[PDB]
Amino acid sequence: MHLNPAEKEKLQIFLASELALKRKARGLKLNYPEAVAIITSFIMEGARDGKTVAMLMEEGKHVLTRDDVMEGVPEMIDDIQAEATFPDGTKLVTVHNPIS
Amino acid sequence: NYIVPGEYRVAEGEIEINAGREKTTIRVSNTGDRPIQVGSHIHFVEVNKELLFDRAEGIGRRLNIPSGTAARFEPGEEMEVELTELGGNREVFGISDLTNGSVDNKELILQRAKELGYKGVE
Amino acid sequence: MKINRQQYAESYGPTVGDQVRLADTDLWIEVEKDYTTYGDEANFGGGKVLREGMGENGTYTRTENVLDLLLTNALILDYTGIYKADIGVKDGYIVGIGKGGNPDIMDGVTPNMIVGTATEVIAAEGKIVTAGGIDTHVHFINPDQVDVALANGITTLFGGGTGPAEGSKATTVTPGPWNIEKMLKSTEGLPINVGILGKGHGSSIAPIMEQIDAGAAGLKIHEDWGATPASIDRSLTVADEADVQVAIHSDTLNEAGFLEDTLRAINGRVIHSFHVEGAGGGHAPDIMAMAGHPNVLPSSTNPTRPFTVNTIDEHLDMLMVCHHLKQNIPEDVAFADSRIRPETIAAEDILHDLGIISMMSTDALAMGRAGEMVLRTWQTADKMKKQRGPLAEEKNGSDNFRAKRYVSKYTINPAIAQGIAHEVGSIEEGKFADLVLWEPKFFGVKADRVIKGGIIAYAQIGDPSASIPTPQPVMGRRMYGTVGDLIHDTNITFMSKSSIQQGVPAKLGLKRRIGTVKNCRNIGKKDMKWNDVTTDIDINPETYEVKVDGEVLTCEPVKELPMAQRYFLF
Ligand code: NI
Ligand code: NI
Ligand SMILES: [O-]
Repeated sequence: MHLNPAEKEKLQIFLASELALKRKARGLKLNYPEAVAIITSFIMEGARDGKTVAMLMEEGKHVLTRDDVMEGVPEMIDDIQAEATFPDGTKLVTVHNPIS
Repeated sequence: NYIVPGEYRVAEGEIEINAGREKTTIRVSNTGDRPIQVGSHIHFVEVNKELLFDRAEGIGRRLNIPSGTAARFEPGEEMEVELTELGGNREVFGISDLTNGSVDNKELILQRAKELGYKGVE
Repeated sequence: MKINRQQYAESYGPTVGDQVRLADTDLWIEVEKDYTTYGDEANFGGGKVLREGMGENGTYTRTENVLDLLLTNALILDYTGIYKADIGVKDGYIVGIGKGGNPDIMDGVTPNMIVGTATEVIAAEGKIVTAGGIDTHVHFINPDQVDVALANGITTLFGGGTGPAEGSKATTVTPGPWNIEKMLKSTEGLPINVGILGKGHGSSIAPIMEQIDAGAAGLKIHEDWGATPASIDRSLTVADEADVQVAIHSDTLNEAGFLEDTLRAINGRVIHSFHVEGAGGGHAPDIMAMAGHPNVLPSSTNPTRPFTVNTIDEHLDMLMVCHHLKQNIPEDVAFADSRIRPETIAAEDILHDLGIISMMSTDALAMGRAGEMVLRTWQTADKMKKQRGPLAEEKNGSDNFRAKRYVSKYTINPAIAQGIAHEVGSIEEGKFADLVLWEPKFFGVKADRVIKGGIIAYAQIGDPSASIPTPQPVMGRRMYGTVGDLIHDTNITFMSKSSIQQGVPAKLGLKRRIGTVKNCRNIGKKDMKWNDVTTDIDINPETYEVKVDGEVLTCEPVKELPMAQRYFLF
């Protein structure tokens, strides 16, 4: 496989994301860490799909609505930034106030 | 009863910076091409050459703007700015290496300024 | 010019009269005073004030008052008070509380806080800075628990144990000279301040003193070894001769005598009580009266704090499991009823609220969780504020008094008790540099930056492969202060005066800074800060009721509490 430590670290993000997706599908309101996990995993998957940075930033703000999470969580996250390998190299994607 | 952690409930009132000091207002014009950013606490005689103003008054004074904030000067754009005293020991060293000592010996500062071609000297 | 309060607070931090809320709780701290002067605030970054020829000096060398590190615009909260100021440390020692900057161009700069070319700047704008938490009940059973302790701003672990051993699991002791020397040698790899407690049992002075002369920092008297009054007498004699603290885990079976027998055995001396509430052990059921004596320093373990609707069942099950209790014998049932008693916990809530109990600890991996001492302390504080309402000393609708009293329970009071006050335990000049920086929204969950000895040791930091440090996943990682040979310089290992004078570190090859324990047998319950009340504690032998000042103490367990699932993944 040949993995630098970065991939081993992002695998934890993917694990947290799938756990959060299971919890949300069950019918619970998410709290801060797994909401962050969902947002960052959607960003990474969208980057892998082949979207641009601007459209990724645009759709990052319409993935979680404020009534899917715990009370007061929307104020936890000012922004979320992640490293993602776009078809032309690794880039940093930052989305502000992702939940509103 | 919405809950937000780390939220502040600030009191009623206003914060004044540089209390009990004399305030001056001068006209600054940029005759250069590249835009110029100027900090708050940076001394106002060691500023860039291309700046044009009454350099004589701008000895031993600094910008009366909130700390960390900066003033921007576009090419060919002039504006009025506010200056206040530089308190404490009133000794200044370094920067552009023009004063390198007390601020009461303005003659040496002006002589070095017009020797090195600083604009606005009077 | 005029500056609105909101923008100033957002860009620099709260000022006089501003209140800040600690996490999801309902607690607000109001800044009592401030040392900096408006308009002369110091901040770093591109185009900021701290530069050569500006508020950063550029002439003086290291010796001429030039600092080595400064935290700017921090918000100190200690037993001395709550105020916003700048922190300056040099050579790993806190040297200045005040405002930092060049006195050449600024006004009102404290003379000892000159910042020059050889300084480091850390921007603590909008962050809460606290002294390193002190832990007094740590069972050394796992070397990966030091990271869990560090994640809660704990910088001093004081306990015994040699790993996953039977006695190490049961009690926090380091029996004998050989084992204690081995533990001292193994202490080099732990990036934390460490104190080692030896076995405090025996029938002669010499075997007990041999441990203190080997490098012990205190003594533990646990029931499973045998807490006979003779052992208490011998340990106390060795202690006051050697000027070290003694921790007592009182008998629970009453096989050797009741509580009054132990009370006479101590004979009015100064002792430190472990888990005075009694769930973890003690004289069933009237142990808690030790909280009322003017010469006994109380403490508490975490798993009973605060009182929720699930403590009793889990406590009964762990008592079932650890001690191999069975349900085919009614003696085990009687033991469970006589040990886990809800009325006493409901009373301990108020006694913590009323300042009766002065400290708080963990008892890690020994019926107590290492990584939630501050968490559970603040949970108890918020629950008591919700239930019993505001205290009698509150003014202007602020919770300064409660915050000070509850923060004295895990930073300064254990330092007073253990005699290590003059090096650590508070933000004060002349003390070591062990600081914890929290974000206000994360206060009590995850420490943002833990700094030991002037070098950042732990941090909630993001991915190492990014161009900037924030991107996910942010996790707790040990910084450069816990790698290489730098660990030997940012840590203090506490050690007895007698064993220090004997050149024990030289014989062992110790390399960390060696700390001295002193001024320990001269103190009592009258010296603790904000928690110095002594009274009568009445425990009804049958009804298990608790009466204080002729009034029954009890509280109802709550179903939901903050500081909870809103933050944790699981
Ligand atoms: Ni114990
Ligand atoms: Ni213990
Ligand atoms: O214990």
